[PDB]
Amino acid sequence: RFASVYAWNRKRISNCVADYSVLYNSASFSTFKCYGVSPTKL
Amino acid sequence: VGGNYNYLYRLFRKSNLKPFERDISTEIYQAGSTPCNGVEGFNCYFPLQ
Repeated sequence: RFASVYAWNRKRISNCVADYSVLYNSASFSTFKCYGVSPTKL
Repeated sequence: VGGNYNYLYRLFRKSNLKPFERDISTEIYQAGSTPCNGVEGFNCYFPLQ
C-alpha cells in the first residue's frame, strides 16, 4: 500500500544498514536516476 | 540554433583515461547488473552524447 499523491509519507531512516546496490540493480525496477550520489556506495 | 550537435563527448564510461589517451568506441557499456546488450533499457548507457 502506497502513500497517495497529496498524502505522502517520507520515512526518516538512520543508524542502520541498507543495500542500495540491490535496490538499484534489480530487474523489477522500471527506472532509476541519482543526484550527486551513486547506489554503488552501499 | 538547432545546436551544434556534431561535436560529441563521453557521458558514460567504465574507466579513467591515461594522459593523451583517446577512446572513440561507440559500444554500449553496462552500468549495473543487467547485460543490457544493444539496448539502453535498464542499467546501461550508450557512452557518447
